[PDB]
Amino acid sequence: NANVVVRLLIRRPECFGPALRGEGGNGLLAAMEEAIKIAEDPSRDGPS
Amino acid sequence: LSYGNGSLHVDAAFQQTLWSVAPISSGSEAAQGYLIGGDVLRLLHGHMDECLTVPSGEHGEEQRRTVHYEGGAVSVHARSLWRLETLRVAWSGSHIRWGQPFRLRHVTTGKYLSLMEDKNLLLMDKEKADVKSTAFTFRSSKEKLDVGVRKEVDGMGTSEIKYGDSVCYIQHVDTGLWLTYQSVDSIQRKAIMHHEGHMDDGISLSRSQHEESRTARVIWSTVFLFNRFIRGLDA
Repeated sequence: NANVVVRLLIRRPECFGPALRGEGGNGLLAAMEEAIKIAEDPSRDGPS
Repeated sequence: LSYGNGSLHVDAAFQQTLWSVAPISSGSEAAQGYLIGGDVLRLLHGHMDECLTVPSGEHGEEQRRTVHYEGGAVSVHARSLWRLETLRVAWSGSHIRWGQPFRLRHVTTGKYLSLMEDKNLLLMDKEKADVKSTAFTFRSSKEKLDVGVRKEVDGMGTSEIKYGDSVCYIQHVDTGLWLTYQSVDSIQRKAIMHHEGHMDDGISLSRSQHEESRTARVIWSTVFLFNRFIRGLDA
């Protein structure tokens, strides 16, 4: 199962997310600091 | 194929690219002793076997750009090597036939043989080597009548030019002129492009060894890089 799942995920790279798409990817660490900033800001975190 | 980068690049990525395979040649079907596309050869001339070459390594590229007939150890040197290139990508390794246009490339200098408007043979570069200027053709006889245009076979084809035995005449595709010696004078006799041509303009074809062809290509690719290095250091 793991070998099939990894192959499908790498076949469709968009499943990883904007940080790990590959082009213009800030990276996992940068995405997590961006998430911290979003969680700190009220407007981005909530529907407002 | 990575489109996003400013310069197109090939790399192994998760996104897929469609690749088409074009058959260049088949090794088994190749006939021994017959000219095929992409061969490094020497244009032997006269019964003394003077080879068509460029001036020796006197460091002047504008001086190297000239073409002349010369005899001696140049027939054993790597300065008299020409690679025949057909004007078609698919089946580029097929047997060459009488009347098929091709391009002659000087292996050492990386320049293509061509004809200027003033009826002179001068070597110029890939960027400005047009088909009309750089098109040449082997003709069996000095006969004015031509074969026109014929359908191209999608295969190795039939053998029509044989190394050594066959006698060929270089004729420019568009101008219809014939390559010949200037006859005015080691010998350093000039080669000039003439529509009548002399009564002795036969050319013999001698194939070059793989080791020598590889060495000539290495020489060209090394002198290019070292010239870039020298220019950078000078700047």
